[PDB]
Amino acid sequence: AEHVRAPSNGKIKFNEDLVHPTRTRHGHPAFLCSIDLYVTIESEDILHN
Amino acid sequence: TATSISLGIDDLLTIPSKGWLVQDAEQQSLILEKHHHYGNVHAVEKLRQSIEIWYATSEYLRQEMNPNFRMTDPFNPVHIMSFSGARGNASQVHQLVGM
Amino acid sequence: LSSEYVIYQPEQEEEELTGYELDKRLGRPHPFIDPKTKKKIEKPLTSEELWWNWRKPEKEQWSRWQRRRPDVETVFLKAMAETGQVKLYGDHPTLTETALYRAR
Amino acid sequence: VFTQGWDSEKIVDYRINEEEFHKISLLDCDFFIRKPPDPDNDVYDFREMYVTPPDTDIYAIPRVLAPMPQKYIRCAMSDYGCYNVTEPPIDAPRDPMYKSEREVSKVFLTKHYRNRRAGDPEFALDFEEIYVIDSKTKSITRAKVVVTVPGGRNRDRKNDLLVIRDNGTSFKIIPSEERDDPTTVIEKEEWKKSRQDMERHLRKLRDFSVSNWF
Amino acid sequence: MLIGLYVLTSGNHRGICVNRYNPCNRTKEPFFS
Repeated sequence: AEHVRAPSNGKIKFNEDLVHPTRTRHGHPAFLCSIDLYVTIESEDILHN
Repeated sequence: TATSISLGIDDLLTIPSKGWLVQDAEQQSLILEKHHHYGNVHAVEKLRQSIEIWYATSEYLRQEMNPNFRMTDPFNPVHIMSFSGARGNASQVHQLVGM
Repeated sequence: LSSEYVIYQPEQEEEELTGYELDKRLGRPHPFIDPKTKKKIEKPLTSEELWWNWRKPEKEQWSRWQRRRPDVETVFLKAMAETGQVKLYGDHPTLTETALYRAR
Repeated sequence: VFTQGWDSEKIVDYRINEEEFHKISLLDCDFFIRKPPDPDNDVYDFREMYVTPPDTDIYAIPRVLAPMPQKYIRCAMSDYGCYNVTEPPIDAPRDPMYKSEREVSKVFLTKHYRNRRAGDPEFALDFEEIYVIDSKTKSITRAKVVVTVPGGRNRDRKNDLLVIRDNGTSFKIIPSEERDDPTTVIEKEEWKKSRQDMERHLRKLRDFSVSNWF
Repeated sequence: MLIGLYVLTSGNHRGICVNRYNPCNRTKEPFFS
């Protein structure tokens, strides 16, 4: 229901070791998190998690 | 009577970013429809994605409508009529100015 | 004799030497992001490397939203950028500039 | 009787006569500083101080975080808070529609110049010695004043203006000629907050970092 | 009636929308008794 959106333009950096491979209902490739993770958005000036 | 509020054609304002959301939504819909013909996805998935990639897009627009009005054009006649509770509802306003 | 709780600073002067900070404090036309500070992001994954969903098509597709929507704000921004009333980043006003002009 | 004890925050195992103290009521606390006899009751003595919850008899030693005066000093009190108007429920034919409370949070004690009386023909105030009384931390400290005015000590202390900002934490002494009218500072703060909010709203658009703020 | 009351009690702009430059560099209506 709730869709997390990107705060600003940049690169998404996260550690792929804690996330396990999956297949979305919509058929796209994806990653499932069973634990808390912190993604970083390398933007021009600031970051976001 | 002294203020004489009125609603116009140009007075109806759309969220700055609509051409981007609709464009990326239709681009994703095209990519899906291509792949469907190649066998990478099945119809149920196509059916589902279509409904969702559209519902999410629309809601971003509706939720974003109020901030735009309060931040950019505070005294917009449609915003005055909606926020005051006189006439209209958020749902009605969305249909007029969003999607 | 003066304790630490009392500080004497006669004729204290604080100003911004660089032009960007001065224009930001006063409110004059200035870019949102400091070009000095701006640093290029390292190359991201190429289109080929992305999963299919995110890959960009090789041929530029058609759309009814490819053309920008004409508004009064763009015309007024161009008219006031001429004659030197405001300064815009580039020759064409962008959407954020129009949204800001809608307020001011 | 003059009595001083350890700095531990607990009861003193007795009660004090409040007639010989100053009762400065706060939001969640109340302080008692001893008052020597005087024509005008403004002489304090920071050697004995007690803290107590509002309307209680459980006295205790407060938290002292600054060197306190060990001599009779003449000061003036000034409260620092914000009114809290609430809408109470109406269950009566003439129930009050609103309720007003002062809700003081800090109390400033400004020592007079040379311990002079208010009736003196040449009266002044010493802003370099100000003692704040916090109500949330039960602490009484000193004010880190920043004296920025040409003249030094030779300048007469009759043209001064203490400006307090940042929730009673910033003190600056400036001459009364370069003061700011209330509308000026109101507009300054409103403009700063509005610009911060506007930059936040716009930061979430893709056309950022290529735009200009006109 | 609600529209009239809202226009009455709405006020006006207060920050960047009423002043162009920062007021830190430089009077209102007279004090009405």
